[PDB]
Amino acid sequence: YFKIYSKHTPINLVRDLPQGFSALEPLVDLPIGINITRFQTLLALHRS
Amino acid sequence: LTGTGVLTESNKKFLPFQQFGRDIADTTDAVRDPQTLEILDITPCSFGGV
Ligand SMILES: *[C@@H]1O[C@H](CO)[C@@H](O)[C@H](O)[C@H]1NC(C)=O
Ligand SMILES: *[C@@H]1O[C@H](CO)[C@@H](O)[C@H](O)[C@H]1NC(C)=O
Repeated sequence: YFKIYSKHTPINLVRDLPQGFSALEPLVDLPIGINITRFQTLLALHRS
Repeated sequence: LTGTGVLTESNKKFLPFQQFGRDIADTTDAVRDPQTLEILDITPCSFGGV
């Protein structure tokens, strides 16, 4: 099971992670049962 | 979740994922019911020595 936990906290600190506490509630559990050893982030492009 | 006890209304702020919150002795203390998604207390039926 691939579980996802999440939290969205309003911050304004410029660069690093904030100094404080914030708990991440579970969001959805995925009954997938696959072999995972790698992951990759997805981004977007900008053409003007 | 078989068990015997008196059900009441609960003010325990069960977050959406939380359903069947326990106590120290790992026995259920407050359960969120099926078919209604409403939160109830479980305090045991009154007992004591004689
Ligand atoms: C997942 O793949 C790796 C090879 O990259 C292998 O060594 C491992 O046994 C696999 N695990 C499962 C659960 O299939
Ligand atoms: C049936 O159960 C669902 C929760 O799975 C609930 O949202 C719904 O209100 C229930 N309907 C009736 C008629 O009890």
